[PDB]
Amino acid sequence: NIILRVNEDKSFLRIKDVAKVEIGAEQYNSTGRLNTSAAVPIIINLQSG
Amino acid sequence: VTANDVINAVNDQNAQYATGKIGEEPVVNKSPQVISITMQGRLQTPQEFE
Repeated sequence: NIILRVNEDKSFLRIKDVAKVEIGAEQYNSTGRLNTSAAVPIIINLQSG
Repeated sequence: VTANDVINAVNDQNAQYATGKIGEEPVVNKSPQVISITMQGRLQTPQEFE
C-alpha cells in the first residue's frame, strides 16, 4: 500500500503496482541436512576456559 | 563554477564500490553458474581526477 506518488489524477501509484511484496528469508543461499532431511544446523562454540 | 560545485563533483565521480550478484538463489531458473557483479568508481590517477 505504500504510496510512491500522486499521479496527477488523485489516483495514487503504489508499491503494489510495481512490485510483489512477500515475507521471505534474507539469504536463501544455505540449507542444512540431517540424515537426508531438511533441518537448521545450530553450532554451539565452546567459550575459552 | 563555485568551489562547492567542485567538492560535490569529486564526491560523486570518485566513489566507493557496489556489489550485486547474477543468477542467485531466489530466481526460479536456477542458473548453474552464479557470477558476482563488481562496480567501481575509484579514481587512482592524477589525470582521472582532472
